[PDB]
Formats: sequence, structure tokens, C-alpha cells
Amino acid sequence: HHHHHHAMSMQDTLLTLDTPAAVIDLDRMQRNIARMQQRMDAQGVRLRPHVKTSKSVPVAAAQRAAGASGITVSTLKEAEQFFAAGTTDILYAVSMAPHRLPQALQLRRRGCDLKLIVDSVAAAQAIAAFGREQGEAFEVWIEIDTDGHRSGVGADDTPLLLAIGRTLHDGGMRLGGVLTHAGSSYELDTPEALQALAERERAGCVQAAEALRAAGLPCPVVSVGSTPTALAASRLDGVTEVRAGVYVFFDLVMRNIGVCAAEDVALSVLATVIGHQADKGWAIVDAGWMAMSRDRGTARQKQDFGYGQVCDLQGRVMPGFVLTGANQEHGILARADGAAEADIATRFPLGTRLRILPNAACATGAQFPAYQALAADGSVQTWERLHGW
Amino acid sequence: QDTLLTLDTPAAVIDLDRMQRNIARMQQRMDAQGVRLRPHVKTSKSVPVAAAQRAAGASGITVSTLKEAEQFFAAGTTDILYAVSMAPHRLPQALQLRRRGCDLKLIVDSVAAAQAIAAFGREQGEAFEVWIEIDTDGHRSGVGADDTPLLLAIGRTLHDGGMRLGGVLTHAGSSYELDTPEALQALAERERAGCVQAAEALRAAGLPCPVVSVGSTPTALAASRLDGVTEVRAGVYVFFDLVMRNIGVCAAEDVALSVLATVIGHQADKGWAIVDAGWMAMSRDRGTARQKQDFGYGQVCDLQGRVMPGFVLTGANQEHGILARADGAAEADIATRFPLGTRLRILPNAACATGAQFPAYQALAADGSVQTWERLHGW
Ligand SMILES: *Cc1c(COP(=O)(O)O)cnc(C)c1O
Ligand SMILES: *Cc1c(COP(=O)(O)O)cnc(C)c1O
Ligand SMILES: [Mg+2]
Ligand SMILES: [Mg+2]
Ligand SMILES: [Mg+2]
Repeated sequence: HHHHHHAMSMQDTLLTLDTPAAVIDLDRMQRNIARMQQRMDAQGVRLRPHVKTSKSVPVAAAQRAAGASGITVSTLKEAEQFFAAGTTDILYAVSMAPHRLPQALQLRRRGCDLKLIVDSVAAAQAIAAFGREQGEAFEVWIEIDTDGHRSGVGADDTPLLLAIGRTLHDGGMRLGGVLTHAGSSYELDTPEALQALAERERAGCVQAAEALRAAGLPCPVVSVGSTPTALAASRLDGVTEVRAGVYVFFDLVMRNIGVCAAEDVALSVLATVIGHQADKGWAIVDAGWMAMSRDRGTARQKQDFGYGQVCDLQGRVMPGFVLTGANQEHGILARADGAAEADIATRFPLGTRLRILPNAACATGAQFPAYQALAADGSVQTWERLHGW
Repeated sequence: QDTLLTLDTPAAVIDLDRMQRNIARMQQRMDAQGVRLRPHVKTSKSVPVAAAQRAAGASGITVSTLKEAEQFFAAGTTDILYAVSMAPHRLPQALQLRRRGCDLKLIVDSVAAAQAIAAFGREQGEAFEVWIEIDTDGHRSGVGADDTPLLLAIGRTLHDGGMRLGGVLTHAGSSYELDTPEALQALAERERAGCVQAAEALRAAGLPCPVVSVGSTPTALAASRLDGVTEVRAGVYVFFDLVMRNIGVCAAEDVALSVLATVIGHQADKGWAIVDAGWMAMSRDRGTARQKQDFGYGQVCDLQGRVMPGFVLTGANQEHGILARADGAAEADIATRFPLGTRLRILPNAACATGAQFPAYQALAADGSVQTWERLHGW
């Protein structure tokens, strides 16, 4: 059995991978994918996962297989990659730059049903003029600011919403919907505050759609979501789809917001112990910030996990030990409480492998060309992901 | 031709005239000290950047991973120091590089790692070259500078084990917390002294120690004398960054890496311009937050590279940066100053962190044309 025997001899596990490596526990990932799709199905709304967390074709394929409708992307590079992989229904959810209009036009002309978003009269004018010149009715949604976080028209700003919506509609473009992202949910840590923010996000985005429609303008989609508000919303009246992406893996920021446990976290960075400073209680590992990223989202939350929570090779949290510091290719493993562990070298011998849970999975993942997707039998497979623009 | 007007954004642009001045400045300082410069390529991981460093007089390179050793060896560079405590599990990869003809040097700071190297080398018929890392300032790895028994035990393990004990090295990375010439000079002296002290203790015990290697970019530029030292290692100086400007070893105008970004909208009530360089372009590094002037997620410059003091990225989401006044006020009519589609260039907090976010740099020539210079990602 030639292929079998060769593949067996080539197969990696967590003991044979070189470190650092970004490992996806596939069973935890599938539980996360099921949980989010079940919740949206219960709310009677579509799920349009945001692939910026993974930028990985097989990850998005698992989201689609579970029932997802389309994807959200954060770059046109993502739109190109996932359209080539067979995803047609793609929302580019970053305010459209006019100079990217030729690439968006080429993606639509090759058969990608690519939606763009704007929040200004001038961006709507640019799209409509290019669309008229090029004989393309782009679909464009208007981004709404519901929580003061980032881009978007105020939900209560009827004159600007009308001006933008008329610019698109009069200009022969398809005004397809409104969207909002309540990213301020990341500053909360109670179920009450998260439920209230999810209600403000839904209410505001539906308010903007109702004002466009009261002026005779079409607005068939109402799209909301962050992972914390997707999991917290009690009701989604008026909403057609919810966008969420970090949930596929979760991370320690999400654990601190309270929408998951550390044991739901599916992404970890496999690392090796490469030295010590025994008098300071330090183990030095080969996962520095270039593996973890410089994200320190947990520093301002209820529990600071430094550059990440230490787990053993079986993925079980080792409470009390975190990466307290990080240089580029070296992480400093020590007690979070600030005590010097006695005998750090017997606790973590040279060559020991550990798995570090990330502050932010979106930021850790981008540091790696690929993930190693870990199956229940202990084998891994390389799953590429996209870097750059 | 491709230029700053035609590139998609965000893009990581190296101003070649600025890079070359940085290259010349460091090389000239190391010449004046009578030491070799072994640049640390972990800042750029880019073959043409290191080629310009070599053209100006650099001797060999330092790398932070064996993937960089593979890349630079495949491009013809053979004098490579891998300056991260060696993991025994990567010994097969190091061995294959040496057998292929790469003169790859490894480092250790423990008896156990030295025993692992020496046993594998004897079995494989390879006299690995290994330097001992010395801790001269409490920053990271290494044998304590006055820890002679540890030093000698590692040295004897290597040399009596049939390996080539090639040298000692230190990196005084605590230089990054300083911001005065006096304090940088004293740290550079402490770095030099402790590294030299270790070499002398090896030699006094009859062990070879031909290389004494020190450096960080701040201590390379601040050191008043380098007696006893054979080479200096420095990397971030090739581009500089705002961390370095705040340490005081360069000006913002010297920073040769910037991120070209387009204005994609505004929040006029807040005086924000939104740009398409978020933290995925800048990285999450916020090293200037702990220094005397905080530059947020980066210092704004105009398309010509003019620094615009007082505008910085005060915040950043993944693919959106928030450009606003550093003084906290709301710029009145921000959209009339920076209309949609305006291009700006952002100086990074940490050149090593921002560079790693991009698959390639755009190297900007005097005539305004660019050439793409790929760089390495991953392990
Ligand atoms: C990232 C993002 C999402 C998903 O939010 P998470 O909390 O990261 O899952 C949704 N919509 C927009 C516009 C996004 O940028
Ligand atoms: C990065 C590094 C250097 C170069 O110091 P910079 O201040 O970044 O130029 C030298 N030696 C070692 C061991 C390093 O890790
Ligand atoms: Mg995120
Ligand atoms: Mg491109
Ligand atoms: Mg650095």
C-alpha cells in the first residue's frame, strides 16, 4: 500500500513539529462553529462569518458546511483567495477606497457577488461614477455607527443616510443594505452590559434601515455583529444576518469578556523550553512576540495573561504560569503573581513542549504562514492562511 | 513605472536614500571602533537589504531563526550566527545546513544544551561551532557575567566534547529602557566589560575564545570604546523607528521604513481621518507608550515623507487606523484637510514588528519609482 506507508512515515504530531507552531484543536473548533450556527439558527438570522480571524480556506469550509451564508472579508486579497476557492457571496466590510474599484470590478466580472460598503457621500459618488463608466451596478451597503467605535454614519443622521443612499440609488448602483459592528463590546465583561450593547447595535442598525426605507430607498439587508454581541443578543428583530469571526477559535480576550472559557479556546502556540534564569524563576521559550504577536488585549481586563496562558502539551491550562514578557523570538515564562518559582528547571525542563493560549486569535494567527490542524488521533495537517494584501 | 501613487495600500516603503545613510552611519562607527559589524537581519529578513549592509563593509550576519539561515544561505551568505539559545530538537536542521556548506554558529547558556550539541556532533561527525551567551544586564538569556563556574562548565563541555568553542556574545537589550547619552554609554561599557570578562575567564582556564561579540543598536551607537571586542551586532538601525528616536539615537527624519496608507473616511465630530493602515499593517507594537513621547500606532508623514508632528494614529482596528491630533483635540474639518483617497506615510513604533506584517517591502528610488523586495515570514 505505497501511498499509505509513505504518508504514515511523513505524518507529524505535536512531538515532531518544529516550534513555534499555531495549532488548531479541530474538536474545539467544530464545537465553536456549531455553537454559533445553532444560536443564529435559533434567532432565525443568517450567519456570515468573518474570515479575517483565520484567512484559511479549510476553516471557512467547515463554517460553510455547518450552515453559514457567505463570508465577510477585511481585504480584497481575502475576497480574491476565497472566490478562487469557490465562495461567491463575499462582503468586503472596510470603507471602500476608490482606487480599489478596478479590482472590485474585476472580481464581480469573474462572477464574485462582491458587496462593498461606504459611509460618505464622496465614496458613494466615486463608486457610482465608476459603475456608470464601466456599466456595473455595484452593490453597496451603508455602514452605521451604533457605538462610536470606528467608521459609519450615525444611525440618527437621516439627512446623511438619505444623501448617501440617494447618491447610490440615483446613480444606478444597488443599495443593498446597512451594516454595523459594535466593537465597543470588547471593553465589557458582564452579561448585562453585553446584552444591552447587542440591543443598541440591533436597534441602531434597524433604525438606519427604517429611515432609508421611509425615504423610498431599498435596504433589504440589515447586518450586525461582533462575536460578543452575536452571543449576547437576546433578540434580533429586523436583522437579516449576523457577522462574527473570532468565535471560530476564541482567545483570552473573549474568555475575559465572559463569552467563553479558556477550554473553548481552539488556537494555541506550540513552543519549546530553550533555557532558564533559575534565580528569577524564568523559563525561556521559543515563542516570543513574533509568534504570539504584540497584542496585549488582556492587560486592561479582569485578568492579565501577559503574552499568553501556559498550557501543557495536552492543552490543559497550567494555572498561575503565563508569558510575563516577550522579545522577538524568546518568550519569558514565569508566575503571573510575580513570585519566583523555586526550581523552575525541574518544573519546565529544557526541551519540554508547551502550548500558549493567545490574547487575540486574529493577531496571533497572522504571525503564521499556516496552522497545524490537530485531529483527535493526534496527527496534524498544514492549513495555509493568507498574509498581506 | 510603479510609484507611491500607483501602489495599493497599505505598503511598507523603504526610502533607499535614508536606508543607505543609516547603513553608512553604523558601518563608519564600527570602523572607528576597530570592530567588525555583523548586522542582525531579523529587522528586514530581506536579501537586498542585507546585500546593501554587506556592500558597505558588514562581515557575516546574525539571524533569529533557522528559516532566515536557510534563506540567506540559499542567497549565498555562509557566515551566519543563529543568536537564540539552541534547542536540541533543531540540531538535525543545523547539521544539514553545516553539511550543505553554511558556516552556521549556534549559541548556548547551559550545560545541558552544550551536552546535547556535543553528543549529537560526535555521533554525526560534526564539530559544531558554539558561542556561549553572557547575560551582562539581566535582560534575557545568558550566563551571568560573574558566574565563572557555569561559564567554565559550559566551555569545557564544548571543547572537551570535540566542538569548536568559538566565542562569547551578549546583547544588552535593557538599552531599550534608556533615553540619555550617559545612561546608554554606561550600559554599553557594562556590556563590553562583562563580555570581555567572560572571554578572559575562558582563556585563563586554557579554553579557546576567539570571538567577543556585543551589541544592540543603542549600545552600538553609544559605546565610547570597544577594547577587547571583535564584532558588534546591530539590526534595527538599518531603518530606525520611533522607539529608537525616543531612546535618542536617531531623529524621526532618519526613519527609512514607513507604511503608505490611504484615507478611506472620517469621523468629522471627533476630528478623525480613517486610514487603511490598521494594526495588521502597523503591528500591535506600542513600545513608544512607555517612553517620553507616545506616538500611538505611528507618526503621520505626508506622501513626500515630511513628518507631520502632532498627527499620529491615536488608535487602530485590524484594517483601519484612526489618525487624529496627538493633543486630543478634534481637528475642525478634518475631511477638508485630508480628503478621501489622500495618501500618507506612517512611521512605526518598532521597525522589526511592522516589517513582519508585510510579505515584501517597496524600495523607493530617487526618481520616485519602487521595486518590490520580498522578505521572510514564519519559521
Ligand atoms: C472583525 C469584524 C467582525 C467580527 O467581529 P469579531 O468580534 O472579531 O468576531 C464583524 N464585522 C466587522 C466589520 C469586522 O471588522
Ligand atoms: C535583535 C538582536 C540584536 C540587534 O539589536 P537591535 O537593537 O535590534 O539592533 C543583536 N543581538 C541579539 C542577540 C538580538 O536578538
Ligand atoms: Mg479582532
Ligand atoms: Mg496587490
Ligand atoms: Mg527589536
